[PDB]
Amino acid sequence: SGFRKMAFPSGKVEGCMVQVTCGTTTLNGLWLDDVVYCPRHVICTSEDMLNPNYEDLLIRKSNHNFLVQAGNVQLRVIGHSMQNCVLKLKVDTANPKTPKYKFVRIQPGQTFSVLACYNGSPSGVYQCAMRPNFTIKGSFLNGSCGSVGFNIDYDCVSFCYMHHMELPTGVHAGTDLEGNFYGPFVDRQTAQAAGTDTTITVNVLAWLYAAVINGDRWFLNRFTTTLNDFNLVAMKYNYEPLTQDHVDILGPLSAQTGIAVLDMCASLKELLQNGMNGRTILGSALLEDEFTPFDVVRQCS
Amino acid sequence: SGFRKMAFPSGKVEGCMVQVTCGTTTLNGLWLDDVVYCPRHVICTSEDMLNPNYEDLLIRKSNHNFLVQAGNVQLRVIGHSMQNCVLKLKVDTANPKTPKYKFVRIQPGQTFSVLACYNGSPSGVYQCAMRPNFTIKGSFLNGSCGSVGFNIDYDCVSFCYMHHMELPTGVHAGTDLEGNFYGPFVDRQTAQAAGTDTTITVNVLAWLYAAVINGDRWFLNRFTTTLNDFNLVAMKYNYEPLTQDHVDILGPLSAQTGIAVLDMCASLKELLQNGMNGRTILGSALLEDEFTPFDVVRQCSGVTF
Ligand SMILES: CN(C)CC(=O)NC[C@@]1(C(=O)Nc2cncc3ccccc23)CCOc2ccc(Cl)cc21
Ligand SMILES: CN(C)CC(=O)NC[C@@]1(C(=O)Nc2cncc3ccccc23)CCOc2ccc(Cl)cc21
Repeated sequence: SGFRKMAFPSGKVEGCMVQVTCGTTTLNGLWLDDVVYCPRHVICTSEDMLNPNYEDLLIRKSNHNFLVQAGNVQLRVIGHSMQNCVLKLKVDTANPKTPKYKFVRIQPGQTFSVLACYNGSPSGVYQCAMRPNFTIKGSFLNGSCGSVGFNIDYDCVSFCYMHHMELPTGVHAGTDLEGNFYGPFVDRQTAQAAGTDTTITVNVLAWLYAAVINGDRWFLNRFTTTLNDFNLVAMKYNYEPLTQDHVDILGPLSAQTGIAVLDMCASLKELLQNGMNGRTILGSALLEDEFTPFDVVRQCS
Repeated sequence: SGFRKMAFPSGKVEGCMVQVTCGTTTLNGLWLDDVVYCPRHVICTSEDMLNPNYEDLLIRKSNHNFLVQAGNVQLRVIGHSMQNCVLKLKVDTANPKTPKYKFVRIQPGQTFSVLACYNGSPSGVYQCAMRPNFTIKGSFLNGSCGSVGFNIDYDCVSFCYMHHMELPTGVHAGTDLEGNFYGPFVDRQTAQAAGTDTTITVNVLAWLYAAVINGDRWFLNRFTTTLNDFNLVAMKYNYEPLTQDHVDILGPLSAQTGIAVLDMCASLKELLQNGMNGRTILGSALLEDEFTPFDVVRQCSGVTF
């Protein structure tokens, strides 16, 4: 019993964190096999932040301009290349702690663990989700760039995020491990803003199923709803549309609790209309949307 | 920016998790140097748990009855002893991944990271607080026993908790690494209940300071209060008493934000008597009490391990 926001154990990623220094800039790198991945903005100066020409800046760099430190050991850079917004520094040593890994690009609503790092040293691990507006609500200070987001499948680390920047509202933007930004963001200091964020409806429903599995039933009602009527209501509360894919995804939790998805949707509509009235669900006074249907099943069963 | 419930990096503890099997029971063990620590209830059967005489049950066990597995490698048990509610299995191999460590007993209100394990394999890490009623609001399924709670100070792991059981309300009970239970709990299948819990006041204040550091100031007011008047109001809402020690520990956050501790106490008093009024603090509609003043400073300044 109990339901917590739970991150994956970070050990497999900790053994991959290194410090990358280029001139006066120091950030984090991910050392896998003989390659160190890091945000390409590490090559930028104060004059190259508004409109950097990364191809032009990178061509002017030599391998010895990149200082890579793994623990108290300096790694030797023997090559450098850019893949989208990620810099790939070929090093002369394969990381002996390289876990079984994959690079995966995730979709909004997906969750992942973040290992926040400074100077190539892990500071903390937390859980978050890719917001529908493609930002993440992280906890990151200056120097956290290059910190990664991941999930673990048995003994395989799926890297899904690398931190690049903080937007004016305090939310965070980054890329997958192929350097493709999530969202319409660019690695420039040009005015950028996160779009209006919405609540991840399928995740709220999964969390209501987690509450039922944990014995919390006060919010259930005798009603059901059509999928279209639910979306019409949910949209008015800035909730993401619930698709038939989402309804299908919730099938196993629906079977386990005996509450049809559209029956749970009617409970969610009622919660949106009434609020909680001094009550809580799984220790929260707000509807939680950073647990996926997969997270709920994993944590409960 | 941002404020998250953040656990310590779990790597140093992951390299210590092993699976301990005794008869039909399988749970987790903590392998440090040449000793595997685990809950002594691993030696119990269904009948035993009802009224166990652990000295009597343990004397009947031989070293070969305990199957210890570290990864896909079986460790050899060469001795066994009991220290309070923890079983200590001496093994022939010292854990090469043993970090710098200490065993520490924490106080209620102190937070720690839990590495939840099943079959000696880490499944997740979460941060929690030792409740004033000595339970933890954890997330554990059957097989999680032996999972540990820890903090990190520089490169030293301080082990503070080992999971033993789940109470009828779904909250959790366990011991320090010396086998002493936190709270009035015993390791037996008998009627036990968590006492009425209270809110960790010093932690709520620390979290209000974290909200201010992050730009959330709506709850601040022009008022201050005496420590005694605040404690009188705190008693009413089932909040823990705020001591002068707590006021002192909040000193650095008070200096950083420019809000005296008793000034923040007057904000907390108003939040208690009047509520949030539809507003949230750090994305929460409830006052969060599972961040200590040290956690807030560590997160808002970026301390690394
Ligand atoms: C040193 N400087 C030349 C480069 C640099 O490190 N820039 C990093 C920077 C950025 O967003 N950094 C940060 C990241 N996460 C959390 C933060 C919390 C507080 C302050 C900064 C934070 C700052 C300037 O705005 C941009 C704009 C585009 C991009 Cl991709 C990055 C950035
Ligand atoms: C029965 N026994 C030989 C094996 C066993 O399962 N013992 C463990 C047990 C216990 O509390 N287990 C659990 C721990 N954490 C989370 C759980 C979630 C769901 C179900 C069980 C959970 C079972 C119940 O009763 C007691 C009572 C005293 C103590 Cl110290 C332990 C136990």
